[PDB]
Amino acid sequence: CRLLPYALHKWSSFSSTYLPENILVDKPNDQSSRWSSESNYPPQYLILKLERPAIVQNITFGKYEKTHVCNLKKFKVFGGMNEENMTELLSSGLKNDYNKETFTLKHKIDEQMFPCRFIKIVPLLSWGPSFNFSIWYVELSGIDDPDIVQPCLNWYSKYREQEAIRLCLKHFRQHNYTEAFESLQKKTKIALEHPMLTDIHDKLVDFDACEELIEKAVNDGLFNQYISQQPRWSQIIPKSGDGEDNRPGMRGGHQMVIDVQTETVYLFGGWDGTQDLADFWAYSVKENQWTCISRDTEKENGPSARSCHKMCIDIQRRQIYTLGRYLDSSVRNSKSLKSDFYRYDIDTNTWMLLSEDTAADGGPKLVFDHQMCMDSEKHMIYTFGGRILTCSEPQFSGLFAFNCQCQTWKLLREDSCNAGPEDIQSRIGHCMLFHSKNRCLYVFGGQRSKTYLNDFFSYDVDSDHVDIISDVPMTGFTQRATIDPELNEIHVLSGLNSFWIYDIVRNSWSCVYCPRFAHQLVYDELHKVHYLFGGNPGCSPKMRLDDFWSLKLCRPSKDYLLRHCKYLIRKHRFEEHTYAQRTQLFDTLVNFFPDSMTPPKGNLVDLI
Amino acid sequence: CRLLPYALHKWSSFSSTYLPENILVDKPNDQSSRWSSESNYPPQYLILKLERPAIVQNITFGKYEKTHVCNLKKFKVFGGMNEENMTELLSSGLKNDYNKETFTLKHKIDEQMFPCRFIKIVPLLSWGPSFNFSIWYVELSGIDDPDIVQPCLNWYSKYREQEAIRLCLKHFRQHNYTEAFESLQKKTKIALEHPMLTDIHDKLVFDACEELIEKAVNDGLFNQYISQQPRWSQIIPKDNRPGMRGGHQMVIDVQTETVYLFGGWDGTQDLADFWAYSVKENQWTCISRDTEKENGPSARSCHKMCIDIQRRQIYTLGRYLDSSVRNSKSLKSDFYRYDIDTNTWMLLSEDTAADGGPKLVFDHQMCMDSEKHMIYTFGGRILTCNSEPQFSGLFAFNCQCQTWKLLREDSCNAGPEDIQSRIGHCMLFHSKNRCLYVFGGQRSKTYLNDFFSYDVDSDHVDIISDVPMTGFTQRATIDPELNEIHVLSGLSNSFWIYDIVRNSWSCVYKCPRFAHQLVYDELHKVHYLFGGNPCSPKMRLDDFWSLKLCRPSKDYLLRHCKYLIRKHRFEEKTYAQRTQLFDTLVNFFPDSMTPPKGNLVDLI
Repeated sequence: CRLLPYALHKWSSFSSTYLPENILVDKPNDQSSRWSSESNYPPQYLILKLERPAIVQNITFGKYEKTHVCNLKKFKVFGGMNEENMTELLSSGLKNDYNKETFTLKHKIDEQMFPCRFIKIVPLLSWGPSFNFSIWYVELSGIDDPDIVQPCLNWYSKYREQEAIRLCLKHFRQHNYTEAFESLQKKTKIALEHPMLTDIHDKLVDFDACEELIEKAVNDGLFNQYISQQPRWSQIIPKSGDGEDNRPGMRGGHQMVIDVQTETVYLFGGWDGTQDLADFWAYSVKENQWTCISRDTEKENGPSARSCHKMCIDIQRRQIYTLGRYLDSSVRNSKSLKSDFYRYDIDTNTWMLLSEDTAADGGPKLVFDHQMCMDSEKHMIYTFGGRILTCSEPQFSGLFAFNCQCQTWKLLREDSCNAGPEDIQSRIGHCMLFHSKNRCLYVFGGQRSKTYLNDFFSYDVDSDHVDIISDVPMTGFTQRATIDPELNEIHVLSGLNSFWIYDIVRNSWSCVYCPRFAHQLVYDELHKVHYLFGGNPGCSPKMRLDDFWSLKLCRPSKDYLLRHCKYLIRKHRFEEHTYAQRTQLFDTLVNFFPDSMTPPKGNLVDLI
Repeated sequence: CRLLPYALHKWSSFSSTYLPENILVDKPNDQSSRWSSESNYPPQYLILKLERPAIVQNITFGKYEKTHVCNLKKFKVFGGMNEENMTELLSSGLKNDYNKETFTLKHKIDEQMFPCRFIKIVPLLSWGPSFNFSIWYVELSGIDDPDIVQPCLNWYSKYREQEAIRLCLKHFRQHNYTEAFESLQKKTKIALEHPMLTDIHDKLVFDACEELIEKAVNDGLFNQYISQQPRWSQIIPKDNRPGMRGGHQMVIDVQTETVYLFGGWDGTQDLADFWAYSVKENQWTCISRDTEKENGPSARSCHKMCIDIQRRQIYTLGRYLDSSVRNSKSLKSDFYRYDIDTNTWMLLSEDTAADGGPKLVFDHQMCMDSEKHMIYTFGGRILTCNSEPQFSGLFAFNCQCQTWKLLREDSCNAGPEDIQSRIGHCMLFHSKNRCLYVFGGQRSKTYLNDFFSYDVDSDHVDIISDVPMTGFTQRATIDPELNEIHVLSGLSNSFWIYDIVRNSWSCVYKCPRFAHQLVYDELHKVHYLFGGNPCSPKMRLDDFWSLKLCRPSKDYLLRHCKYLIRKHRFEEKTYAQRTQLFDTLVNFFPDSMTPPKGNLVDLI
């Protein structure tokens, strides 16, 4: 990080006694030792040239002894080996104080360092809006050693040459001027694309056999990304005083999870606005019939009436684990605050008290509005967040973990708000989902003491490492989330109903779309169906609703894409310069594959 | 200055291994080398104790090697030699950046230096509201040499003792416990009241006593009290009346007690009518229907002009011309002079630009100084025949030598003695200070909220500011007698006053119009508002008002004091009533001359 000497290459404009060269001297005790633009307008750039090309990492700015209006409230910096090929590096803003601020300029693209020779500083807005821009002293720091600058420049030149070679090869294939060009590209053995596309190209040179290759693409889910680049609402009517007796009653804040393997859903607990509910009901996806497992599980040695609790299920063990009970000061007491934890078997239909109090066994205390997720592999029930109920400063439980194979509790992380190297901040009202495919416990949302937290991070269950993703979609009063391991996505529905989705690999949120509050949402990835039940409508203060809504994803299934490709192939097969026309279908099909392995998306004719 | 050694004294709370002692050592490479509050609640602070008492000037805050959420988005600093009582010194917020910062703590009362021994840092908000506060490294800089700190302590202790003795003497004289209490003052050689106040109190302790305070009141020492202490009156003329017009100009002669109006745009066409309305006669007398017929200017609007009381002469310069009629020959910077005494016009200069004066400008400002007979013109966007707009800078024309001189050219680089040209601003000449106060204005659609002053003799510019904001059609005028700048704004009616002595903006009286003309009077205190259109383009408002300020006056205050004295004398026909009356009257005197406020019993 040695200092990089520089010389004033060019100046858009300057004022009297404020020549640009004055930026070469760090004299804070002199107001005349600064550059000053002729006028405050967009074209006020300043191009500095380095003695030799270097990787500029940080730029240090100096200010007057006191606050000055002409200080750059907003500015931008560009770097380029040539005066024309300028790429932005920083768009921050200087302080109005006299502190010598140093900023870090973008000097790495795709985790590859890139050098620069010309640095263009373009002020955007002075602190004094009507005043001219001014720079007092700029110091450039970076790696000026040729042994470190030449290799990266050579690497970038080779990358550009490879890109040009790929573009020319694709152009030749499109025009099919001559196959010898391939041999010309084979001399370097650096232009060949992925063999997956090579098989299709060879098939082009067979017409009907390519479907087999497409099947492989379906097997590996290559088109999934394309599917991610691409809803249906349905209010289910229960199958036939049976208007409400055949279906669960109106409730809010209940719990429910969907059994993907059994294609069934379960509904327990809830609040109807008048009295807490303890009924347990089941629903089938194969029909609209609703069945009541038990109108009151309390008499069945099961959980009593409760609201704002949590419950998860394990498909492999076909188990249901429930924890949490929201209460009130009038109800809270020594024995009413015990962190009861219950386990239930669907095959045997037996309710038993797994633990009278988790806190006694070292587990989490009685927490309401917490989050729970059971690992599909190790059957570990991780519980996170939720204000601890007590009869003072609010307390939030940390990230615990339960052992289904050993019936033991442990504390993975505490409620540490100091933002340590590996620290997790407990919160309430958040959405936490265990991505089994990636094996990461993602979590977002929540309200730390009604602060409306928006931080998003992922924690590894096995590596015991927490990775911060964002110190994010729109925030609502109540939000529910569901996981899509097969598509590696998270679908979030906000309450009083915005719907947002994003891809784990891409890490880019987006919005893709019945007012319900404190409702319940479950999701089936194999069927690609979200079920939204219950909630609170939001004239009187107290209401209740019993909604039966289902949402089907708008994305096309892999089978649908395969059928479309087969139909496209058959369209040309029925009809059967000809090779060029036939290549259109192959080019269209190649678009379905991910861009990572696909050839360049640009054409030389378009570029020219 | 130099680094001031210090050690941890107290901490409200600390989380885990992040002990407060880590604040001592700077180490951005280590995250643990920091302090972190147990939680984010109002009672979260830290206290640092210096090795010995010292005058801390600046505090240096360290940072982590990378941006951190726990960084103090907002915080406060207090200083005090006893942790029991502390006084705030800084209130700012660290930026979420890895670069070390330093701030200047408020450690000065007037020109004095206040030393401290205990420094309390209380974080308020973190960049992540959920996350708790955390401080990485703090370094205290200042003067710790005893040769400087000790005299400051001696002075501050002496001042505290002086205040205490003044208060006790005030209590004694209020209660008249003893007549020898003045000996205590003799110990300090300082009296709780000024010599005039002491003499008045001795005399009063009423026919002749009244004159003693009357002389002081006539001395003008009560101006501050009067300032420390609304009367719209639409006046109609006694055929002989003006017409609807916007952008006109008008001036007031207090000695002649009249208002001269000229110019204006009535929507259909420009105007050249010159009228002279006499307040005493309430007659809107007509001077001319076309000044050009009398060797005057043409019919144009959006111009400026000043009035010379000692000469009864009007100088007019600058006019607004449409872009279509904008021609090089037609855009000459005209400059005319009118002799109201003889009612004869004269052309000072057909084109002041050639003579060295400002080019043709509109929406500029002008003022006059009869002491030197110097006319100063500032602001105004220069008109050019059909680029970046150019604004004329400060100028100065010799009313006697007939010569144009430039004082400060348009300089937007914010130099030590640079004045930024602007349009729509308010520039006023303070004769008592022989200076020009400039506030408000707009520059290339960017509203200017900077207030400054420029001495016409010392040629020195003093910036007074970097709360009327974005106030279009703001017309202001100065009152040297009251030393107050009164401003009235309008839509693109809010009214404001500015006290120069205390440098304070006060809100008073919080018809709708714009581009109106206002004239202020300092002798009769009668201010007239005319013109200003407010919807249709041809709509205009030409109602004539007699705006006035509803507040006491020096004569009114003197009359009230005399009435109170007469009432007290009549009541006279325990003598604490006279003391109470004297104390009540003392409130009229300024704070500096007045004795300490309050009473000892109020604190005991």
